[PDB]
Amino acid sequence: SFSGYLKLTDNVYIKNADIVEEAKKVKPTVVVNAANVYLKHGGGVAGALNKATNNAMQVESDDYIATNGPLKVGGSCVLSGHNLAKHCLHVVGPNVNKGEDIQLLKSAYENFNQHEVLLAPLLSAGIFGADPIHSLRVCVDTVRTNVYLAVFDKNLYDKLVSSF
Ligand SMILES: CCC(=O)Nc1nc(C)cs1
Repeated sequence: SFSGYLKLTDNVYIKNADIVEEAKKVKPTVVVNAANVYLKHGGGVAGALNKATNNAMQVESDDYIATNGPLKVGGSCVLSGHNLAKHCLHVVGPNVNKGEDIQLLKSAYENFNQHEVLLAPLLSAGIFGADPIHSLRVCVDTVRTNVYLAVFDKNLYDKLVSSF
């Protein structure tokens, strides 16, 4: 199963790890992608997960968008996990760098509650511009299912743990 995770709460765990490497190692039932509303997996976690699937995630995502239109900020969709997981839950957290409402971060985390266990990144953190400390607090106060958080940045991981 998941290994080397520090327990933060009854249901939230955290590890300093690259989510792609965690997914290849564990092959979880659900890997969360930090998606945008268009499912254009260019950078950050999205670009890295898509690259690990050899672009299969992007082709599937483009077919989903062509059929259904874009997601909402705070929304999600379940697609294939390809070689990384059974499923990929593409969750859209607000992108603060685009002036998207930070209160939608709680809505984005609520999508995790539809799944018993997930491997996930901190939503809206990194290139999305939100404060990762705030993202972890919203995560622990919103998610009731088992979430295994993979934080890529070591210095960020230490700050998140020491300030929790
Ligand atoms: C290039 C690989 C990469 O960006 N990996 C990332 N893992 C996380 C958890 C965020 S970004």
